[PDB]
Amino acid sequence: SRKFAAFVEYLSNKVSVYFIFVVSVVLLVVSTCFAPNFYNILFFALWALNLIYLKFSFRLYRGLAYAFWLTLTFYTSIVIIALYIYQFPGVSQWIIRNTSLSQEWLNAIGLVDFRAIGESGALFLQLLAPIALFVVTMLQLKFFHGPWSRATSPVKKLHKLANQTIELLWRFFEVHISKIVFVIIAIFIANNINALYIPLVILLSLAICLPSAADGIFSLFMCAYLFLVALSKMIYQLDIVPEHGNISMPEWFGLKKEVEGTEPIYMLFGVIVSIIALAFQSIVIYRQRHYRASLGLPESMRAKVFPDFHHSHFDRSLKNAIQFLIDYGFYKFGLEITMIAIGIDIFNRMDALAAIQCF
Repeated sequence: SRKFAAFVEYLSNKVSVYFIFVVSVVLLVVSTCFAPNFYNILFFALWALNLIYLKFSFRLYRGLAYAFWLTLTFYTSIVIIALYIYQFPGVSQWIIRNTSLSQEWLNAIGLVDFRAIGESGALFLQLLAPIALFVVTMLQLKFFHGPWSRATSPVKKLHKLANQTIELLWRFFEVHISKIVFVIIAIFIANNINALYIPLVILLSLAICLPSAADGIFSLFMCAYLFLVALSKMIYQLDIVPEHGNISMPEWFGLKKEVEGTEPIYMLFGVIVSIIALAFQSIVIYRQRHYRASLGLPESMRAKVFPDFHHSHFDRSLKNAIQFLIDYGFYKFGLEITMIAIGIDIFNRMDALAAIQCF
């Protein structure tokens, strides 16, 4: 009884504070897993813009969250009405008679009559998912937008160990999430050696060359470029666009026309994964700053992973040795580890760049 009330309250608060991730992921699903339609493109663009604005400053994102949610729900309602009223024989005939909009443009923008196509399940998704986003938004508004704003305004042994593990994991994240996001972005962009991401390699190299310092502005520009490249791929997959002999312009430039019917998420999976990784990096930064401010911990504590443990106390037990590793192992053996990286790279290359790296 009392425990049931405890779970009710705790999970209600947790849902109210975590439902932003749920709405973001469901909007990503409805804006990447259906089709390259112009309203879908603007859904995805608004989602990426929201994530970028969050990455800019949590203060501004929190201040403008309410207006963003109203704009999102209003526009998704409007597009739902437009799509529903278009899905008709008579009304579509009236639209093609008066609006004088060509069939290919009218399909590319998104308003295409599936009754002529006959694919009913696609229409069921085309309705459910947008009104799914609508009900999710209205369930965010007037329900948790208050409690979430209040939260962001500034088995007992099992519970204690759970809290400790969460704290240590989030410290590990606040210290190595930049490395993790750089790793995933570079793995993707190595899987795609096209010409369209050359600014992204240049800007990622600039970010890694001088990270931490000068805030995370370079992360902002690279997230913006990821949004721009994903938008460009969306436009190219959309039908309005018109278009040494082994490779042609688009596939060398990476902005190629995929097979029709393929889901846009498939050939932009890595792009959205990198976007989510950048957002996760930003929210880790913001939440760790919030927790350290609530506990009165300055930015100096962010350098260490185990602040209560000093590297001179590693020899008392093996757990202290593991903590010393995780904390300052690189700080002590950076030269050795970087020569390890040099050797592995040379073993992976055997070439002229390997020769200069060998020098």
